[PDB]
Amino acid sequence: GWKYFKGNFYYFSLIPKTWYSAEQFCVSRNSHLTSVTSESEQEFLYKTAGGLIYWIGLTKAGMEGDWSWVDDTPFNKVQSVRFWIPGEPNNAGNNEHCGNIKAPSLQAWNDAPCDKTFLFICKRPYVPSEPSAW
Ligand SMILES: [Ca+2]
Repeated sequence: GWKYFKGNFYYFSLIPKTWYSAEQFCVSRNSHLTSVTSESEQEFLYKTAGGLIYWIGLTKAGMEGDWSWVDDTPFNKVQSVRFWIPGEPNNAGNNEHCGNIKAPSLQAWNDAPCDKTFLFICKRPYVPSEPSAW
């Protein structure tokens, strides 16, 4: 049930999990909760989400609480300001350290507490089966 888009496969879960349990599910399937690194990818993801809330690989790292991608893609702060819902991230009750796709729109992301359970989206690069490149 993996959907293909620009060199990556994506898994849209049918069962809700916490942020970390979802990530462990993704890792068990040789993947990670999805990063988002372009306008077209965000569009593909929110359009496919169809108005439902999915955890993505948005989470906090460093002492600052800078946002990051659990798949280790460097987070581009400047290029990602267009992807949050206006007023987000707002850190409601000082306890929101994970991120989901919420609004069916380009401005779509929200921070929520990591312990809430939602559907989730895993992402994995297409890697062709090919011999030793050494
Ligand atoms: Ca929020």
